[PDB]
Amino acid sequence: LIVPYNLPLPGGVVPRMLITILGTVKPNANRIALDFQRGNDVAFHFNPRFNENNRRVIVCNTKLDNNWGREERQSVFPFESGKPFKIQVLVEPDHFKVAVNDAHLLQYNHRVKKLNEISKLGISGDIDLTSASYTMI
Ligand SMILES: CO[C@@H]1O[C@H](CO)[C@H](O)[C@H](NC(=O)c2ccc(C)cc2)[C@@H]1OC(=O)c1ccc(C)cc1
Ligand SMILES: [Cl-]
Repeated sequence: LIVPYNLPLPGGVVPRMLITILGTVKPNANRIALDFQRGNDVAFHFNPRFNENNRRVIVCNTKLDNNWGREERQSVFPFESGKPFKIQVLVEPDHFKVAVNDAHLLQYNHRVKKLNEISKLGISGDIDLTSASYTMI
């Protein structure tokens, strides 16, 4: 698939929706981003950074009216330059739950509460994208 890729989420997200993203990280990757969008707002930004001051970190945040909020940072970093990955995002009633390569990574409490209005997922960054899909579990 071509990156950046936009995956419509018809009628928005709902609990029990599972989004699965398969791809490969490019060699010498700098960043990956998943952006769950509510119009111009970003309800959930998931941003692995491969070199922030010589550290690897995942930054999560929300953008409202063009302003970024308080960052949530995770130092557990399961991505590897050059290697295939699987990201799964499970929507639960009170948070997005993220697993990478079948291991739980993090949860992100819902800041944007109109879940039905979060109707697009943007996938961008230094990856080759193989598949992006959703199902109900
Ligand atoms: C305070 O910096 C911001 O933090 C926000 C989260 O709080 C977003 O991540 C913004 N990123 C973005 O808008 C953004 C755009 C495109 C992609 C692919 C990812 C993130 C932006 O990050 C950056 O400017 C930035 C610069 C270099 C690296 C390596 C990572 C982040
Ligand atoms: Cl809201």
